[PDB]
Amino acid sequence: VEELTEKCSLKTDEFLKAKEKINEIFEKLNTIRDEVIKKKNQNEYYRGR
Amino acid sequence: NDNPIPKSVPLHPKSGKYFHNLHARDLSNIYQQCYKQIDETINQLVDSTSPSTIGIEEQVADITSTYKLLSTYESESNSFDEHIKDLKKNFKQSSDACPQIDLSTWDKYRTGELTAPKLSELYLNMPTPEPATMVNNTDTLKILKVLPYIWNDPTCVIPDLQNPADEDDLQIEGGKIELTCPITCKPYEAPLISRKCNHVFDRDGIQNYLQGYTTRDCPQAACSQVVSMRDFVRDPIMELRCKIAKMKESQEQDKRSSQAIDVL
Amino acid sequence: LLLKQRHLLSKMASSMKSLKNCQKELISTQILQFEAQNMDVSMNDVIGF
Amino acid sequence: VEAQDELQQLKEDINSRQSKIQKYKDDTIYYEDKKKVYLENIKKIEVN
Amino acid sequence: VDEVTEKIRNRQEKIERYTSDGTTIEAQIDAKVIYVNEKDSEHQNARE
Repeated sequence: VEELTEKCSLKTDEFLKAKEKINEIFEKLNTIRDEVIKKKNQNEYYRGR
Repeated sequence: NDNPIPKSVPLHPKSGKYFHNLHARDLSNIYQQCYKQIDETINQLVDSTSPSTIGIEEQVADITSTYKLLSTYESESNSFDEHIKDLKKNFKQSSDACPQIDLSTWDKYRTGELTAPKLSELYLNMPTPEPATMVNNTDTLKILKVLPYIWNDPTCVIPDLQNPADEDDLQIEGGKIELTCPITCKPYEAPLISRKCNHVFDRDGIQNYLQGYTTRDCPQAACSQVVSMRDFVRDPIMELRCKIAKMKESQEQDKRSSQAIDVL
Repeated sequence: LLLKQRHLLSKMASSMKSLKNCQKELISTQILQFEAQNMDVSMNDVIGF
Repeated sequence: VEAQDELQQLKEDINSRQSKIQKYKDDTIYYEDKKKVYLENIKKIEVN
Repeated sequence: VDEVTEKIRNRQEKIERYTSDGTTIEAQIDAKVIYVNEKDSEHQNARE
């Protein structure tokens, strides 16, 4: 049961780490998309200029 | 035998609470978020590249490979969850079938003469997931595959359902698809296509034609069928073609004006 | 930015199935601990009997 | 995020509760079987 | 047998109450799924 508690704790830790990593990857993709949209706004403003 | 540790025991109501609590981690939300992210990334990439810049084929191939891998992973996850549900159902049925240990049945199980279902052995014996009855074909995959041809030229005939080589033998004879409708001289603001007609319409004059008639024949040739307003669905291909055509005409006008002024 | 976003798409594709391996390792070795919990639940009842 | 967390925890809790309902139904079926065995014993005692 | 019968009676009453709560919770969770979907749409609008 102490081994089960350690196994449940490590599985929850791995689930939290995997979810945090995938959420951070999704947020990094969102930030990259935002940076690309900002660069597109800069590009369209440069095209307007 | 020896140390009294039986291989397996019949399920108990207290054990049943934990069995009910146990579940596969659900990734459906994560898969939907990943699919939305990749789809929006493809949509951003469609107009991100400079119209003058050419050579997007490798990026399109890489994204297609990533999408195919994601689809395979999603199919494997569906197989995993369905296998988990089937294993749980089989285990609960087997546990219900098996008798309960009270005085000596536990001793018989410990001696190994009596056997009870074990989730670990059933999970090890569970058949490996198979990507069967899964077709990796989506609207996003189709638009991603066809966007390089649209980038090369607005009018193309990529589908080869009628014949693998081309639309007909070696000669397409398909003419060109015009962004400007002959009925309405404007770009398609609302490109809608029917699943049966397979033709894109602006819907500005199509709604008026459908008004007063429950079903109307498709105005375009090469088909004979009647469809309602609800049959039409959004077609991203037509809007992508219109956007790329606008970007190319704008860039060519800018370049020609700049070159002419530089000459003077 | 397109190279970075394609690298991020490759990284998220690599995280895909890694999350599945984490899910499989979370469900696996947890059924064994659940069996150990069932063994303890049966054990307390049988020892009391 | 608070609403999503509350929804996920509620969904897990209600799934566990539904499984608790089905196991309680199984336990009641077992109790009814035990009651039927007890009624058979009562009928044998009554005939004796 | 009467003690077993009253135990079954309370257990089945609890099962019925739990089933009614489960039906209401399913309706409320569908409402919460719509609520979180509209909140997510509002979050996307706010973020854009």
